[PDB]
Amino acid sequence: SGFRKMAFPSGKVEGCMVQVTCGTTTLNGLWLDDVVYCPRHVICTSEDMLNPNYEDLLIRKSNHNFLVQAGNVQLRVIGHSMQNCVLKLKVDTANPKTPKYKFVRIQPGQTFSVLACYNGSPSGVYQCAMRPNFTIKGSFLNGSCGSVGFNIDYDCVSFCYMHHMELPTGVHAGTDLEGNFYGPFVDRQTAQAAGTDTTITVNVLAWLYAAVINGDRWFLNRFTTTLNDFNLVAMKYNYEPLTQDHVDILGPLSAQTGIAVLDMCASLKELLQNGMNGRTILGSALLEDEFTPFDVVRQCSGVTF
Amino acid sequence: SGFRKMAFPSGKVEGCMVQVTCGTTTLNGLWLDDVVYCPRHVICTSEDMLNPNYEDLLIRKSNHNFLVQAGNVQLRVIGHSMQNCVLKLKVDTANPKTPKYKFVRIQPGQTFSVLACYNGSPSGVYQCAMRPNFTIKGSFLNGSCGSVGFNIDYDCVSFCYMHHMELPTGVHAGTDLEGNFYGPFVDRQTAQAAGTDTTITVNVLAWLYAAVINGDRWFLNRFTTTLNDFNLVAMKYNYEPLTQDHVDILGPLSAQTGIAVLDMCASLKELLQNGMNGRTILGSALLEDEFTPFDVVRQC
Ligand SMILES: CN1CC[C@@H](C(=O)Nc2cncc3ccccc23)c2cc(Cl)ccc21
Ligand SMILES: [Cl-]
Repeated sequence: SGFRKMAFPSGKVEGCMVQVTCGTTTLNGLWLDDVVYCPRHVICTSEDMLNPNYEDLLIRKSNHNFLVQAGNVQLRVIGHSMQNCVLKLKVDTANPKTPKYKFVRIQPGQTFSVLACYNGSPSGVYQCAMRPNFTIKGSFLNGSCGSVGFNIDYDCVSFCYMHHMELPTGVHAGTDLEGNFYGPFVDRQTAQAAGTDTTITVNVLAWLYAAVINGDRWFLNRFTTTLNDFNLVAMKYNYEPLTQDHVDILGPLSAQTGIAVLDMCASLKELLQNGMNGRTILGSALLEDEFTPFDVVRQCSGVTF
Repeated sequence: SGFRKMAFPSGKVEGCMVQVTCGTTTLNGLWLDDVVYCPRHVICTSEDMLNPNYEDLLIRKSNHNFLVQAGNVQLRVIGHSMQNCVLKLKVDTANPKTPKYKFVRIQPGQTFSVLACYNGSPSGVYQCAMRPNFTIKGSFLNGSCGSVGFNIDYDCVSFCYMHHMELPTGVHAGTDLEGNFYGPFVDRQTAQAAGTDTTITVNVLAWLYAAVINGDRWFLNRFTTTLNDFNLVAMKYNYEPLTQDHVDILGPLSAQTGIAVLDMCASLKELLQNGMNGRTILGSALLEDEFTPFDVVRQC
């Protein structure tokens, strides 16, 4: 029993974290095989970050300008190239701790674990979701740029995020491992604002199934709804539309608990129009939207890595 | 900026997780140097779960009765001893991934990361607090016994918990790494109930200071209170008494935010009386009590 946020074990990723220093800027890099990946803004100064020409700044750099440190060992950079907003530093040594890995771009609503680092040293691990507005509600201080988000699939690490910046509202923005930003963001000091966020509906439904599996049933009701009537209500409360794919994905949880997806939707609809009435679900007074249907199944069944 | 419930990186602990099998029971063990630690109830049969005599069951066991598996490699048990509720299996190979470590017993209110394992394989990492009633609100299934709780404060792993059992209310009970249970619990299937839980007051105050550091000030008020008047109110809401030690511990946060501890205590009294009124603090509609003052300073 019990339901907790829970991140993937971070060991496979910790063996990849290195410190990347260029001039006065020090941030984190991901060392996989003979390449170190990090945000390209490491090559920037204060004048540069206002309006940067990364191709021009990078062409003026030499390999010895990048100081890469793996533990107490300095790696030597033998090449440098840029792919979108990520900088690739070729090193002479392949990381002996390189796990089986893949670079994957995730969709809003999908979850991943963040290994927060400072000076190439992992300090914490937390689970979060790619918000529908493409920000993440992370926890990051200065020097955490280059910290990565990942998932584990069997013995394979899927790297899906690298931290680049913090928006004025305290939310975070970053890229996949190919340097492509999640969201309408750019890697420079300029006026940027995250769009109005929405609730990840399929994730709330998955978390309601997790609550039923844990014995919390007070919110269940006799009612069912059409997908169209539910979505008309969902749109109204700033909730993401629920697609037929989401309904299909909730299938195993629906089969396990005996509560059809549209029946759980009718519980969610009443919960939105009426509230919790001083009650809690899994110790929470708010509907949790950072557990996907796969996360709920994995945790309420014990899949290991 | 931002505030998250955050576990320590689990890598140093993952390299220590092994599978321990005795008869039909299979659970997790912690392999440090040439010793594998695990709950002593791994030696228990169906007949010996209500009133097991562990000294008697252990004396009937031999080293070849314990099957230890580290990855796909079977370790050879060359000795067995019991320390309180923990079983120590001496092995013929020292763990090459053994980190710098210590065994520490924690106090209620203290937080730690849990590496949940099944069959010696880590499946997830999460954050816990030792509840005032000495239980933990974990997320554990059958097979998770021997999963450990730890803190990694600079380089060294402090092992503070080993999972042993689930109580009828879905909460969890376990021991430190010397086999001493946290709480009035025994490793028997006898009728056991956790005491009524209470909110860890000092941790709620630390989390209110974290919210002020992050710019959330709506709950602040112009009131202060005496420690005694605060404790009289807080206890009516099943909150733990706040001692002078707790007030002293909140000192750096008080100095950083400019809000005296007794002033923040008055904001806490107001919150308990009014509720949140549809507002949230750090994205939460409830008062969070699983961030200690040390956690808040570290994360901020
Ligand atoms: C009654 N019983 C069963 C096996 C084991 C037990 O509770 N272990 C389990 C661990 N973590 C979550 C669980 C979730 C569902 C079931 C078991 C769980 C145990 C251990 C002791 Cl020391 C005494 C009794 C006892
Ligand atoms: Cl949690």
